Amino acid sequence: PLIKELRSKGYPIQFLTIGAGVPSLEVASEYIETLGLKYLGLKPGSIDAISQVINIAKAHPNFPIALQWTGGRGGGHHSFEDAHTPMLQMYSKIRRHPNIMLIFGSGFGSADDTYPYLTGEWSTKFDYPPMPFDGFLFGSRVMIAKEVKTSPDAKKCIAACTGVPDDKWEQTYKKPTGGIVTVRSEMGEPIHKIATR
Amino acid sequence: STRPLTLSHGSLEHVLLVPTASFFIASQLQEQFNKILPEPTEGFAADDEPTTPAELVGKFLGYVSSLVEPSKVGQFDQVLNLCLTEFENCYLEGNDIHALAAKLLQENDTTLVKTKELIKNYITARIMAKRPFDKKSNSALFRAVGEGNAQLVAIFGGQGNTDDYFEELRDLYQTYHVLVGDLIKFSAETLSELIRTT
Amino acid sequence: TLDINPDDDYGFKQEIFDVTSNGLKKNPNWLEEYHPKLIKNKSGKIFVETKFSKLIGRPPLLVPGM
Amino acid sequence: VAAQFTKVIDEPIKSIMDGIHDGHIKKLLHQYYGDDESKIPAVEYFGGESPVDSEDSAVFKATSSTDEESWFKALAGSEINWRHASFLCSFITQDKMFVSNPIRKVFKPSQGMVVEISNGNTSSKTVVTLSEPVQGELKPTVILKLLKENIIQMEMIENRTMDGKPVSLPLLYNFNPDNGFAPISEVMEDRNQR
Ligand SMILES: Cc1cc2nc3c(=O)[nH]c(=O)nc-3n(C[C@H](O)[C@H](O)[C@H](O)COP(=O)(O)O)c2cc1C
Repeated sequence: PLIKELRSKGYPIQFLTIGAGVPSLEVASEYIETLGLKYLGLKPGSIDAISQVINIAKAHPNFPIALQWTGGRGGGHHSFEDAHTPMLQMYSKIRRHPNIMLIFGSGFGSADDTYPYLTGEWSTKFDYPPMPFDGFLFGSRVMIAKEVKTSPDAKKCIAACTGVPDDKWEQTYKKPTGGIVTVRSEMGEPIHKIATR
Repeated sequence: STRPLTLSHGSLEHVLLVPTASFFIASQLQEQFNKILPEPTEGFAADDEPTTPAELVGKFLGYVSSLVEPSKVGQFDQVLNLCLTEFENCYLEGNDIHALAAKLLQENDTTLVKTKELIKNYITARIMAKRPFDKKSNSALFRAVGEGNAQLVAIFGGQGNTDDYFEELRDLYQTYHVLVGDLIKFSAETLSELIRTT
Repeated sequence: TLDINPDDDYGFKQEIFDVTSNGLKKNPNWLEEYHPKLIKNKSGKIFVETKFSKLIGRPPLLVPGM
Repeated sequence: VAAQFTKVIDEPIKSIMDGIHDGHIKKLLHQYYGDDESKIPAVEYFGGESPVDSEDSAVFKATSSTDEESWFKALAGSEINWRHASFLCSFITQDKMFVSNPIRKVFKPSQGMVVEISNGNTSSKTVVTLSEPVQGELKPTVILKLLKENIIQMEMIENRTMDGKPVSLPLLYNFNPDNGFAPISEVMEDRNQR
C-alpha cells in the first residue's frame, strides 16, 4: 500500500525487491501492474524458486524482472545451496525469457573475483559453455564503508575476519570458519554472523 | 469461363472454380466423393472427417489420385492438374506442404494422423499428375548454406532410442509411398537375397 | 518426425523445407548475445553495458537491502 | 566468502563501487578493445532500453488501428538524442518526483492526427509538428524542438480563441543527458505564470 500511495504521488521509487521467498503468480501480478515500478526484484533460494521467477516473467513478458541470484555462501539469512550448481542447471531456461536481467551475488568484493561472471568464463571451469551475467550485488563487502552507521569497533571486528574461499564456506554450520558461523534465527532460518562471544 | 463447384462437408466448405469445358467430369467426382466421406460430428472430432477447408481439398486430391492410371492418359487428369493449382495458390503460398501441416497443428485442432493424411494426399497427387519435384525449392536453410550464413551436419542414430522403431518405417511407407516405395522394395529384395546366399 | 516443440529449443522437418525466415532459426550462442560491452556518454563517462545497466542507466553493480 | 575482501575501514562508498566498476573497464578494454578508448562507441545518454527488443523530412498519418509502439519508435527515430528521450523515456522528472511523460500522452495516436518531422537528420534543428482537424480544416496544434542547447520547448497551440489569431503555451523541459534513466525534467519556475 505505502509504495502504491507514494508512487502515485510520484516519489522516485525505481524498483521494489522482495527478499526471503518469491510471491505466487497472482500476487506478483498485483505488484507488477498496480505499483508504478520500472522493475521488480526477486531473490530465489532453490531451483524450485528460480522456476517460480520464470513463471512470473512468462506471464508479463514486457515487464523487466531482476532475478537476484545469491548462494548459501552469502551474509545474513542464507539458503543451503551452492552458488554455481543451480545456475548451470537453470541458466538456459532463464535466458529463454529476455525480460529477466540475471544478477549474481554472494561472495564478491573486487573487480578481479567478479570479472569471470561478467565475461561468462566462470562456467568454463565446470566444462559448460560461457554463461555470462548482467550485474553483481555486494552486501557484506560494503559494511565497512565510511557512510554506513555500523559502529567504529564493529568495523574493526569485521576487518579482522580473514574469511574463507568458496570450497570451505559450508564449515560455518559446524564451527567458526574465517571468524564466521551459521546460527538459527527465531524462525529456524540459518544466518551467517561474525563469531563473537 | 469457370462454374463454381462447392466441395463441402457439413459446416465448412471450399469453392472450386472449374473450367466449364471439364465441368461434366468434375461434377461426376463431386457426387462420388460426397457420399464416401462420413457425416459431421460437432467440431469434427472423428478420424475420417477433415477439420479445415485445406484438409477437405486434401481428402479430394487423395480420392482423385486413386482413380488415375500413372501411364494411361485417363479422363480425370485435367481435373487433378487444376485441383492442385487451386490447392497450391490458396493454402500453399509458395511454401512447402510440411509448413502448412505445422500451421494446422498449432492454429486449428487437427491431430498428427489427420495431417500426415493431408501430406500423403498432396505428395501422392503431384506424382500421379506427372508434375514431379525437379525445382530446387527455395528452402531458407539451404539459401543460407549456399551464401555461407550456415554450416550443416547430418547425424544418424542407432539402437536404444525407441521400443518400436518399426512404426517409424510403417509411417514412412504409408505417407511417402511414392518417393520411398522403390527403396523399401529394393531393400527387401537385397535382404531376402542376402539370407538365401548366406 | 513432424511435430511442434513448444519451447522451440530444436526444430522438426518443417524447418528443412520452410521458405520464409521461419526456416533459418538460430539458437542463441550465450557468449555473443550477452557479451559485456563498453559505451560512453556525451560527457565521456565509460559504462559497462549489460542487459541490466542498459535499463537503469547506471553501472551494473547494486548494494542490496541489508 | 565475502569476508576475504573486507579489509580497509572507512573507505568512502564512492571509492569502493567506482573501484570495482573501473576495475571491470580496465579489464574489458584490454581484452576486447585493445587498450584504446577511441574504439568505445559513444552515445548521447546511456539508459532506459527495456531488455525485451535515416529519413530527413517524414510524415506519419495515424489511423484508429496504428500500434502505439510502432508509432512512438517512428517519431523518436534511430539516433539517441533529445527526440528519442522525448518519445520513449517512460516518465520525466518534476523537482524530485517522476510524472508520466506528457510528450507521450499528447502524441498518443488516434484517427485524424498527422505528425510532420523537419530536419530529422540533425537533432540541433529537428522540429516535430502535430496537426489535427480544427473546424474541418487541418492546423498545427503541438511543436517540439530545441531553443537553447538543453531546453525542449513543446508549444501547445489553441486555434479557437477570441480574435481568431492562435495562442501558444510554451511548456519547457531541461534535457540533461548525464541522467541516463530520466534525462527530461520539466522547468517548474514560472510554469503557473506561463
Ligand atoms: C548484514 C546483512 C544484512 C542483510 N539483510 C538482508 C535483508 O534484510 N533482506 C534480504 O533480503 N537480504 C539481506 N541480506 C542478504 C544480502 O541482501 C545479500 O543476499 C548478501 O549480502 C550477498 O552476499 P554477500 O553478503 O556475501 O555479498 C543481508 C546480508 C547482510 C550481510
